[PDB]
Amino acid sequence: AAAAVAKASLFGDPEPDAPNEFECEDVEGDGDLLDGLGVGLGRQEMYAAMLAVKRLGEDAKRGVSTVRFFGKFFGTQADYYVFETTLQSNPDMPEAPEGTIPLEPYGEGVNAYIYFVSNTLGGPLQQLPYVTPEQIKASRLLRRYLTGRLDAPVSAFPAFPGNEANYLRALIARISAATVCCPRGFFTADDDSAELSANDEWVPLKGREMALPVNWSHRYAHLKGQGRTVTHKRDPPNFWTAEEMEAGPPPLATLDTDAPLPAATGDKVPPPAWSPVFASASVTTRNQVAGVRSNRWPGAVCACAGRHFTSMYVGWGIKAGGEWSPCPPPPPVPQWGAP
Amino acid sequence: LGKMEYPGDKFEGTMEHGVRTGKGTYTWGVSGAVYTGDYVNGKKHGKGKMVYPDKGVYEGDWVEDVMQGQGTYTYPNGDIYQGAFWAGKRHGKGMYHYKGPCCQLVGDWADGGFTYGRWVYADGSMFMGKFGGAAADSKPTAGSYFYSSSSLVQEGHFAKDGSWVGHRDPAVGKEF
Amino acid sequence: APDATQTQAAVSIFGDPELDPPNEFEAENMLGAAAVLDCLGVGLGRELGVNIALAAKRIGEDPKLAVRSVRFFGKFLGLYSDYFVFEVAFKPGKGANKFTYLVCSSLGGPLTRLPDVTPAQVKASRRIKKLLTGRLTSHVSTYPAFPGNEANYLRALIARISAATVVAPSDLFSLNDETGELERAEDWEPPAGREMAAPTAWVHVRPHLPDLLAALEEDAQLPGEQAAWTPIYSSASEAVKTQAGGLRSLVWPGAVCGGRGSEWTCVYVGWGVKNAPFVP
Amino acid sequence: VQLEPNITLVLKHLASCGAVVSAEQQAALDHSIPIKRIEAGLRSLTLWGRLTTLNGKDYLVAEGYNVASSKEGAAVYETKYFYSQDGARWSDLQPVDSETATRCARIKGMLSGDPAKNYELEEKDPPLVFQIPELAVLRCRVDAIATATSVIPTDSTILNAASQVVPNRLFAGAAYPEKLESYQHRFSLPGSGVTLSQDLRGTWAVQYDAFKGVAQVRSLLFPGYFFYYAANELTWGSLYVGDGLRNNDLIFML
Amino acid sequence: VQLEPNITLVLKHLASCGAVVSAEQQAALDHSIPIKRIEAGLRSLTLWGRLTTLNGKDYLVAEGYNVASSKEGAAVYETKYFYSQDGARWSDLQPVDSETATRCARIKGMLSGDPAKNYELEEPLVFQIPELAVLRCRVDAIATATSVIPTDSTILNAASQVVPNRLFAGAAYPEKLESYQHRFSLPGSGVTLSQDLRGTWAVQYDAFKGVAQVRSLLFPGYFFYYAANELTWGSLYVGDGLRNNDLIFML
Repeated sequence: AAAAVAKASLFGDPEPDAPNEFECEDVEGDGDLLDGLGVGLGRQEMYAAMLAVKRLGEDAKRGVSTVRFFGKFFGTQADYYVFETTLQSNPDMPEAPEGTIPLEPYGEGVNAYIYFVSNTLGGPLQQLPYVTPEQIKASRLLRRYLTGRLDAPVSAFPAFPGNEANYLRALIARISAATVCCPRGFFTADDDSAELSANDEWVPLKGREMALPVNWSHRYAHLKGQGRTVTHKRDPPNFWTAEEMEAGPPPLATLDTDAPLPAATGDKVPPPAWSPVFASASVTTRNQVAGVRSNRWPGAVCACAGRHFTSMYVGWGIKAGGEWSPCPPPPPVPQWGAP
Repeated sequence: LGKMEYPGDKFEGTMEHGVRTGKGTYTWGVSGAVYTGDYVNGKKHGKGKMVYPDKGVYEGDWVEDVMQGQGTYTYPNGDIYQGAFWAGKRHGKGMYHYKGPCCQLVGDWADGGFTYGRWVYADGSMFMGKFGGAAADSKPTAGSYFYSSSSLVQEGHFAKDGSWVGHRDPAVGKEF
Repeated sequence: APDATQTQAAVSIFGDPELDPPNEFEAENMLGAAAVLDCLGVGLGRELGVNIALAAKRIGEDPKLAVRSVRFFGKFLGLYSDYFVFEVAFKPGKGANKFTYLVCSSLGGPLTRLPDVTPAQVKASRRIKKLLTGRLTSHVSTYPAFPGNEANYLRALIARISAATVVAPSDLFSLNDETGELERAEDWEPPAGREMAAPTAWVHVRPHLPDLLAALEEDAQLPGEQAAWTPIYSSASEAVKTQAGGLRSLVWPGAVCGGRGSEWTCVYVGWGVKNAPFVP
Repeated sequence: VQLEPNITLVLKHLASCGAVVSAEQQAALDHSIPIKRIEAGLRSLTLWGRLTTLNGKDYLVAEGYNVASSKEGAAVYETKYFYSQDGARWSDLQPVDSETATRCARIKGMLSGDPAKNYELEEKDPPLVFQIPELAVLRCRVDAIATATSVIPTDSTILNAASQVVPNRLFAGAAYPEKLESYQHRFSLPGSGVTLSQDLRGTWAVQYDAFKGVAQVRSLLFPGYFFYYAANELTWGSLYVGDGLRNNDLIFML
Repeated sequence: VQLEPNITLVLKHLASCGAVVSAEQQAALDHSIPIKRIEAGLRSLTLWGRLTTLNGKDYLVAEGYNVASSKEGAAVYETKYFYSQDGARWSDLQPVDSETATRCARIKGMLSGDPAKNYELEEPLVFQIPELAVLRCRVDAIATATSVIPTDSTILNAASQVVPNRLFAGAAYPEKLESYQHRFSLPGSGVTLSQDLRGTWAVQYDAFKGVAQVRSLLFPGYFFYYAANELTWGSLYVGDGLRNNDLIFML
């Protein structure tokens, strides 16, 4: 009864401070493109989402410098509306203990963005905690329905190191490093650093040819098997393991070069990682918006019309493809002999 | 009480007519292993504690210089086995308790591998049935799951891929 | 048993036709036009915007009706049927008869080419104040005689509404001193959304039947110092970063213009009547 | 048979007539109308319409009622109106006295859009001046339109044993939706037989799409009042978009 | 009380569930559903759902029926199914044989989007199954699984035909699974969605607006809404069409 009043208080002006300065996106234009394709949350939901981005960005206590609406996770009892942000002042991250692989701090790699979440649009936003690589790997072993409560337990076996807030945060890390992508040629990657730079000599591609996965490129760093966007090779005194020597895809790698899904029964051709999605039935329709659609993470979509491109996730959080099996127990330790 | 040193191993215990008969604390000075326990005819027999070079600690029964009978082994990763031994391996009825995942395996063992019984998790969810044994890595083969959060049981088996194949729908049940 | 022929036509504008190369015509972004008008809350909506874009594609790609450019004029509400009006250019032909107006009682149905307009029936239609009957062959006015039927009166109303309320944002079209035509500017950066709702932002692009590219600021005001164009806004709060803006016509109620970002549009949706007192 | 007219279906079926509402205003109405319906304790509350203003801040008007009873041979609905200029928060829109109704009916032209604006108007001093607030003129125009049109389908409401006008849940449908005799005023009694065909001839227009089953009724006397009746789904609804003025030149237009 | 589910309202209320159809083919549905309803001679014809493909030309599936009668203790609806890839033309979605349905059910993965593709199975000897057979088998597997209406929405008249309840007052507790039943459960039988497997349905009831959303969990993508103030319900499937067989690990 109070959440409806908050979501209506998103609209208009508050009746009788100073607002915060931030940089959002054209969330109404994002809703226009995704309504053009047929994916996303619908056009009235994206307007309330734009006003929730407005409320999160104007709050002076939060101190946000940039907001992007990540998307929506479906849970059993409540949903999750997820907003990705950068803050004006990063929180303190505790140092990881000895023996474990270290953490990517705030503003670097998998913790480059602070994720806020609510259960309704305009409701109370709770900052999700930072993510660790052990949570990413333990989330890779899991396949769970979310419940909508940020304090529910996840699983006993496999041992996940947190509650549902940490599991949602690991899902956001995995989906963000794999499905948020930019049109090809819109950015250029530095050959020294890892940061991007928007080039000025880019031409938009006309209409339906932005439904080709050769025309998109991952704008975020690839999330390795270790649980880090940049693998951590420990200091040696034929030594390093396979997880440390994983030099993955190059920056701004296209969606044509993603690994296909494992082959399902009935067809020996592996399904592609990305499918086209079209706005119009006819090829000859003027001013078409087009985009690609993720098959590994179903619910993740991308869209482009001119210089205006979106990427958005609306899903259950489930990785698909049939490459999940229930986890076996750890092998019981052999004795001292061990032939 | 003939404390005999070796060119170096250090025995400290009683000897009856040259050989070890009684309690004695033999120490391997090459590998670091020690044994404090009983002796028959210069060999390990009866009971005694054995610590190994990989810091595994055995406390239990001995028949002729090999782990037999009932015992308690403690592994270098903190895993604890309690139950029947044969031929120096896990064989019979036993309980293997992990340290990390805190789950445990209770039931029939065969040649160091778990071949039948229950595998209960931390929260009370279990898989009961026939496991892979020593040929596999004690992987589950055929039986039924109970998950306690959903309170659902399902009978099925595992395919060669490793994926669960249930013979029917899940159903509301108890913890077997 | 009801016939389906209107609905067969309206579904025939969708998809590919079941089977000649179609010609290359010039149209505005009509889906963006429907988006701008739905942000401002004027026009015909989004669904009919899709229908209008598809029907204008059917008009434009017709190889037998070789068309230089298609534009949607608007909708004339009538007593018995309505009029969807499309203006075309075809690759006598100067002045108010520069564009040809094709009307249809429903989108996708059979199109009727309106006759060319003469200034005599323009002056004759400026006296009368009638409601359209939705049939192009009907007697118009008895005691003041009108020279044509309702097709001619509809063409005269279209000519007057065109000369009054068909605009474009300022510093977008320049008049060529040689050819006498409107040359679009390539480096036209549009203003903000709320800055579109001023009459200084828009200029005419039609002959007066004010000059050619005269702004909407310099119009004949209504009595009481009332400006002839009122603002319309996409948002009630001025803190929404990206929004739209435009103008309503007070002289011709139903004639709107608008702009969001770099997408601008104009339409007339009305009854054809002018907001002016009728003297007999 | 519907219970209450649905705003999304009204906007969908009447967007062909130009009777459209802004994207923000539609999104805001979807949240604001149930809040004000619960808050004001009204059984019904729908968007009555929108009135165009000079500054652009249009007046969204909603109406609602609890009881609808037969009094003096007419179906009186005790309607409370509400206004907003953003579609988010709804104010009261208080009623207007009878002399002030006669005075505000002489204010022509489109409203200004400032609720704290007073139109000065002079009389003969039986000179006298009177400042009439713009909310009063707004309530006057909404009352004149609502007593003029208020279109429901004929026999869509029934008169119960408690002498109240309740919706006929067994409503079969309009037999001929292309006719004016299938539609009546809301303030006409069930079983009286005062349809829209018994108005002044030439104040209404009906366009019926016989295939899809959707009829649209348009008021000629108040250009801007629209009504739809979809016969396959048995769903009707009405809306007023435009300034609140009356077409006083209707005998010259036909 | 609605007579038939309204496509604008199901796409309005289930839009936040991700069950959205494209802007062009929604208008194409608005023109083409009445055409196929009239030429097929169906009393009701609604959009059943949308099944996603690999080439992006998704199958819009529609469902229609004339009669709805009590056969053998079940509300059997004699439903016909149609498909489309553009929203404008509707082809028949023919029924599949009993032995062919098992072969179709063993075919996993997303559909390809070509109505002429044959999938092959090996059980040695190979079998070729058309993609429309896989589509019809996935559609009626979902339809026998879910088919959600509110309880007491229908009555059984004197001729033993399942007709809608005109005097349906509404679900008293819309937040409960007791308010909702399958379409094939007889009226007055007392079989609701609470008598399914526990945990296969998720209900979210917005207590203020009176809009409840029942989501299937065996078939993720089946969405149902019930608006209590409007007395308006409707459902739609959006997804690849595959059953969640890992359900005991999901919950």
